[PDB]
Amino acid sequence: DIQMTQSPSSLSASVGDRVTITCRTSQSISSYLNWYQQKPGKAPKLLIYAASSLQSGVPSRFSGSGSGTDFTLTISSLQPEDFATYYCQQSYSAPRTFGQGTKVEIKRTVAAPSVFIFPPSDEQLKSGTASVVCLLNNFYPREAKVQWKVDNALQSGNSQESVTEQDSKDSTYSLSSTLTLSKADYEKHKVYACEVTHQGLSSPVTKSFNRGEC
Amino acid sequence: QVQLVESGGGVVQPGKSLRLSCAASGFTFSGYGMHWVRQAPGKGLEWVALISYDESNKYYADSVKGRFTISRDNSKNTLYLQMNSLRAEDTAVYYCAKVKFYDPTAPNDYWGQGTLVTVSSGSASAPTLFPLVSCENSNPSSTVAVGCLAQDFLPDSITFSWKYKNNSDISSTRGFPSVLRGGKYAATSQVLLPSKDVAQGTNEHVVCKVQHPNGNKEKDVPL
Repeated sequence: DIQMTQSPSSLSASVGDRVTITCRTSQSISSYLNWYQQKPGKAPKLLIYAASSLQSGVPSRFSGSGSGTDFTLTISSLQPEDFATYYCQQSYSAPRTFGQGTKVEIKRTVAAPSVFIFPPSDEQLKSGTASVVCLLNNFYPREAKVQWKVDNALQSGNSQESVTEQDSKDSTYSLSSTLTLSKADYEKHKVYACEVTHQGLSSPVTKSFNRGEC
Repeated sequence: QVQLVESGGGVVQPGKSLRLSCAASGFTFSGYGMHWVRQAPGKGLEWVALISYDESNKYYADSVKGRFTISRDNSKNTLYLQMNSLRAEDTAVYYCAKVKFYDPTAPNDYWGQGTLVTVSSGSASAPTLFPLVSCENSNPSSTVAVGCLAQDFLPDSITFSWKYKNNSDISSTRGFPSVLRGGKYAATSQVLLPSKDVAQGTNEHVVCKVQHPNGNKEKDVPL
């Protein structure tokens, strides 16, 4: 299987910027590398085949190059529609392999997340489960680290995150982390803390509540 | 124009089987080879299989070899993918792709919309809504945040909708992707209401609504 390694995983850029995504293969695929663009909820589109041939209709600002093991895609000058995810594919051998993708997001100014903590509804508690929810709003960059501390004890394995797509209006993201415990485990703990550390916070902000104070 | 339309996707338990169809049109279906490429929820593209225009050559990805089976009906201009022994791992959107020209290395120039194939041991169900109210309310902010927690639903096809007590749409809504909580999915929604005195007053609550194939449900979220 020809392993495809794509770099970078994500890149922040503004319209007008020249972008360069790289794709490397574990073995020579001699110029038979294809580049696809994919937007959220839509199917992939063919941009470049045979490492450098442009597909019919693809804008000239797109170009590829490389051979054997190292290939790169260059977008001479990002346009608003070029922000998408890009994949490289090796059609040299079967099975055809794809790169993990490179998300090209809109460069924005740093934004601190508005953190919020919500305790489980009584209705939910009565039914056996407890979902403590922590929502982080309008932050940037995407790199935000939420940590659950039940009675100042680190939680791991019972929390689930979900990051939105880059907001169309402000280029910010929002995250929601959910700590799920059984009603019984919940009741044997008082302080539920959501420690948020983000690149736009001098110090980790923690939002919490004591079971039963609300 | 060249149109490819997949169908046959659905919710199914492990061990079970499913059969996808990809109706081609706008091009000489019989003259090209076709491929099936899947994309797991929130992950990359993964090549599943290919079949030559003359049906002679058919290759599959190692993970599906023996379980899936590709075929085509050049007369009906339809490509098929028989999926047997479905495992949870196969949950993904399946796309059928046409190749650009008669060459083994030809790029997939035209892709279909895709069909969601959700393989879970849980049963398809409509979500169980629960209201999310900020502990002691969001007083130190110009916007009180109330939320809605939709859980234990399957497949992952839910659409949140919010309406004020006076039954009109709420603009300030945040929708978050669904997380897989053991076979079933769970998703959250959030509404930011101006705390500046209009935090409540008359509107004792808001209404959270969710769309789902197995049943649309709603709940009242207290302000």
